[PDB]
Amino acid sequence: PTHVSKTRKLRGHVWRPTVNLDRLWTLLPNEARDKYLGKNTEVAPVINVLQSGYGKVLGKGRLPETPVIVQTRYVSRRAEEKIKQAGGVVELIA
Amino acid sequence: VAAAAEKKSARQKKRELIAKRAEAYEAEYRAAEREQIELARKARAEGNYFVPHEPKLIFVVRIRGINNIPPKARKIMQLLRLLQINNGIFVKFNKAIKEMLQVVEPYVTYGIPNHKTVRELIYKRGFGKVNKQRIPLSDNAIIEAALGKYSILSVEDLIHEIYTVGPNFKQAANFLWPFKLSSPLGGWRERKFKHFIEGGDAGKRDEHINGLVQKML
Amino acid sequence: RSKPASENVYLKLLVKLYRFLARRTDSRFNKAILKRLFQSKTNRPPISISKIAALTSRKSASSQNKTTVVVGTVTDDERMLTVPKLSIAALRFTKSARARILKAGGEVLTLDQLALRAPTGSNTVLVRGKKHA
Amino acid sequence: AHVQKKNPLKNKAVLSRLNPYAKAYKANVKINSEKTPKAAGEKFLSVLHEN
Amino acid sequence: QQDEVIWQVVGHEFCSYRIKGEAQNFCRNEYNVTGLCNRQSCPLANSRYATVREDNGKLYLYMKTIERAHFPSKLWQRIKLSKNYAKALEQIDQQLLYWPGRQIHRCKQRLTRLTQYLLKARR
Amino acid sequence: VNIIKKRTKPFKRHQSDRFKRVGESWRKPRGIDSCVRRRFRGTISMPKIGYGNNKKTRYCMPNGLKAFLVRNVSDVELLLMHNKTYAAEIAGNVSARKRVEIVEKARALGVKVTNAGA
RNA sequence: GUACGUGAAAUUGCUGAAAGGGAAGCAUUGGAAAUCAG
RNA sequence: UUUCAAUGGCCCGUCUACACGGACCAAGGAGUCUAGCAUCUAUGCGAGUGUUUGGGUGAUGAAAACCCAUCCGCGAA
RNA sequence: CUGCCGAAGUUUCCCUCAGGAUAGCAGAAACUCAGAUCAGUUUUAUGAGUAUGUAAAAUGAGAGUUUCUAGUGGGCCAUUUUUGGUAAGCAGAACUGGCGAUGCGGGAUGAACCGAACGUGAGGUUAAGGUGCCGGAAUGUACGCUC
RNA sequence: GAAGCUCAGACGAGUAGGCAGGCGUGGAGGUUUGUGACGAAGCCUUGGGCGUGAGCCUGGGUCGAACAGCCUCUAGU
Repeated sequence: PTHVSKTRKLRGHVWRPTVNLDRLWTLLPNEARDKYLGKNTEVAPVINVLQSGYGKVLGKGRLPETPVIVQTRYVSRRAEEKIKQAGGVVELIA
Repeated sequence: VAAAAEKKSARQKKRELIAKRAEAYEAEYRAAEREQIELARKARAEGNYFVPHEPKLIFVVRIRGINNIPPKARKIMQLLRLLQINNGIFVKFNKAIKEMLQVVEPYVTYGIPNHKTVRELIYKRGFGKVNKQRIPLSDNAIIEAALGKYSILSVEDLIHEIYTVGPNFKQAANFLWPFKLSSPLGGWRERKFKHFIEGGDAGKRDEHINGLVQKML
Repeated sequence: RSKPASENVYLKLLVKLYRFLARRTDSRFNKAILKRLFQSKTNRPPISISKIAALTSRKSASSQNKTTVVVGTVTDDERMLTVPKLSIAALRFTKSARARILKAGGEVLTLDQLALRAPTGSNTVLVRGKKHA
Repeated sequence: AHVQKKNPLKNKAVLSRLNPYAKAYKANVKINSEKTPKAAGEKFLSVLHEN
Repeated sequence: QQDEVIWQVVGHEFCSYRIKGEAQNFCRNEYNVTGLCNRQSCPLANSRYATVREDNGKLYLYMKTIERAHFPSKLWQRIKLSKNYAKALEQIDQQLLYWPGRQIHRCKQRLTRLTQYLLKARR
Repeated sequence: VNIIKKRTKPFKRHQSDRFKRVGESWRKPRGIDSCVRRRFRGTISMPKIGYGNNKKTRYCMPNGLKAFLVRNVSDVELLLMHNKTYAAEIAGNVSARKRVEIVEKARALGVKVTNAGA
């Protein structure tokens, strides 16, 4: 818009995306979280970070104590132990 | 009938209180003037010399404009609240004030007023600084609101607090706005910007400042 | 400042309501909101459900039923999966945050609702969003 | 309030408002009389009429 | 939605019954009495009010109700006065005694000017 | 309350009389050395906010009535509640038939018409 | 009226009015003459 | 409105007293569009965000509107 | 078109260059304490040899900030110091104000002299300078000098 | 006409520059049952009125077909 401009007032005056453990439980479908988080079930949920375009699973954050299997290409050196006491397992994608 | 009744009675009793106060102050002025006369007469008779009294109150009037003034002097003007020609302010005459005044000696005139000029000023040209506003003193309630903490309840109490230099002299300035005086009737002297002793009009002038105010006022 | 720079009529109603509350009561809470409702968008940072939950259940708690008040946006934090029962008043809640409060928790309020509830702002915590951005 | 500023010195009604004392102020008072005690020290006359 | 948001939309800037000039604005709306645009007298923005307007030798009145205000056909009802200027005045103040009185001083004054028409029209 | 005008003469543009290309309408002198810009003694005056008239008597005809432009019968019909404040002004491009219709309506409302003699 | 719708200014002529002894133009205040207005 | 009297009034613009431009009038006539970047304000959404490269639909007006597809960009380290 | 706010000429250094800087000023947004929190100011005490500083009484004012961002970075005039100086001026620095952006009264007239810092008016009173006439205002009063 | 009403006080030069509110022009969307051959726009005018101003309304004459107010958009303003 020229009418608001200053000229109309001067007239005359001259590859590896990263995911941390505070976010794995957000990658599930919400019904999977509803029916699998916190329930003492024999079978544990499985998370494939690669299906969300994530290469390496870093370990920042706390975890719920529900066991969960995480499938990943690469993993940070603490991210695996935190899921040990979380009761779930980590196994490595080829 | 009630509510307003007790307010009127308290209003009434306050009216006699300032009446009683005013009587006390007037007796104080007359007694002070009398002993001045008697101690002068007695000393002059028996022979020994009486001496004047170092004054603590003087009235100051700025007589030069706002152009061509050194930065040292205009700074003093700001600290004195003399920011305009033909203004006027009171200052507690002491060593700090006296030594301050000679800096602006050619730019102000100062001297010791007596009770009449104080009373005339407040009544006629007395404007009170209420809430950072130049509010005239048309009522005693105006002064009560701003000086009730210091037990000053009327114009006459303010006049005594000023003229006799009470402890609340400092606690009365920011209640009172500078006296914006008119140009003096009859004029100044022929050469206004010489020292008063030299036939001019600037500087300390004592018993001949009362005259000036009557004109300026 | 003396008026908000937005043209939102609903925001101007809040300003109209809280001008009255500030100038007809002595509550400094109402004055605080009025000063913060005049603020620009980047001076009103968001707040998170995680932050509010931490700020309520903090140290000696002392939150109880005190309704949390913030003048801004209350965004969600997916990093938390356990959301406590909360009572929150704000200009606007993101869709995810509103659902997470309602489905498992307490209530969401707008600022006009808060005035009808606690016009003096009694028993409220007046949080503010992180200005570091 | 106070549309116009009135001088107590000229408007007598405004004095009655400001001073509940101008009713009886009694400016002039006989404090002399027939009996004036002229008193100027004798040596004060000597030093005055000196040189 | 509500009456303030309606006022904030139509009242301030755009209405078909509003007339701006050099620095003044009037409300032509047939249901306003003072004829000028404000929140207290806005026809579109506010709830039930009362007005009167001329027709071929008589005056007649507009009102609203709150329950029926969603149905514009009978949102307004019309009552007719064609007997006398004075009797119109007593009628008008009567039908607004049980109603807020902030409008009568404008309403009752409007009448006599409309009736003054008929006299001047006759002359 | 009498209507008061601080100034009656208009502010003519500098040298608007020595040239036919420089117009009567006021223009602010921009030149740094303009004796009119520096407001020398004897030079023409410049519009200032100090000449603004009283808000109570501003926009009022010499008889204390404000002008309202009227183009059809509807406009004057809207003036019935201000017959004491606003005087109607028939627009220039209103036909002869409408002018007599408006003016007769305005007479019925008792509202002042400034140019009824047309 | 084909030098063709409207026909501005610069510019020229005629009539009327007024002023003018080495300029004028402009501004403020009024008088006079003309002309309006409520 | 004209004119008279008294009083005052150096020709304007530009540069740095000048000087340089100006015979008069009319029309035209000079900070524009676009890309990047930055601040600020406003609006929408919010750990997300952005569908107009593309597909569907719109025939009664169709270069619009509306719907769908997030490969991807920026952000989340 | 009107209104409002409104500097700078020298700083802060930096530079190859013109410049920027950087301030300062003017601002624009956020946030402390109702304070000894300040000051182109004075005073008192205090050491050292009226001034000096520090600390504190007077005095006026609400006093701080961190952040980004326009324009300016000249010169002239006079005062005070001031070494080289000569028929005589002249040169050298440092400082101060005024001027640039400033109209008005006065000095016959004038970039700086004397007063005075400006919205539209009415009335009153003055500054500087004047009161024979031009010219508003005493061909005033008093005492002398001068042909 | 809360973007409103009301009371009080102080203040008013201004270059570069900073900020705010307005006047005017061509075209677009919306609205005013808007104006008009019983004379639109334009043009003239010792006619009148309004605004501090940019400018605006109107009387009379000439003229002969289109034009404007308001809220927004826009720019070869």
